[PDB]
Amino acid sequence: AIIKEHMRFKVRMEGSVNAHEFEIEGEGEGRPYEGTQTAKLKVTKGGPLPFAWDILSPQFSKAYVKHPADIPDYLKLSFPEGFKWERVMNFEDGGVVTVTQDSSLQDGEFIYKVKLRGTNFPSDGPVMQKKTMGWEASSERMYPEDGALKGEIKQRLKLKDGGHYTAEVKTTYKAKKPVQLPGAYKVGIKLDITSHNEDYTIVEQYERAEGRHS
Repeated sequence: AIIKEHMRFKVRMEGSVNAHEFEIEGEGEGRPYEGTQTAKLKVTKGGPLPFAWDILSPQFSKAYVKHPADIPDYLKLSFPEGFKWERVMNFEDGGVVTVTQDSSLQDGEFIYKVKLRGTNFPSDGPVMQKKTMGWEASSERMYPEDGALKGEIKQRLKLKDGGHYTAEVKTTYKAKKPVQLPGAYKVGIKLDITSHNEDYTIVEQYERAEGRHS
């Protein structure tokens, strides 16, 4: 009842990647029970970014995951208070992205606050050279542990000139109040940049996500 079949969100990210500082603000919408959403993001400080948007895109929304009714939808249940998440992405060439996020339901919309630090991306690698071309579909393996929900992904980025570039990703998602944790399951996810201006200072993205038994 709290979360409707259509919901909007607002997001702000403060970040740095290889010490380049920036800020992004955006607005999103979607169908939380159907697992679909879009957002429009704007670089408000530090633009144009001297690195691939694709490392930022997975940081812009776990209320919008379709769940069968027999898999507790822990992150939906956490509202209106919401939940926090912390993520590390370890890329194959030594690049690292660490992310901290707070999610809540305020004034009838989800509110997302994100802090991101990317480090040790090779200056001539595909991230800093903007040679990426979007994420392949992911399977995030979920399981509860120590009163939180953990997810693991072998996440694969397509490169413009061919081939993939991979990160090992671990995330912990923790509700701000004790609500029912699920058992082990998997979430199939596909994220796409659907529109962008030439320098990626304005970007729209779409994501579909659906949980299923292992």
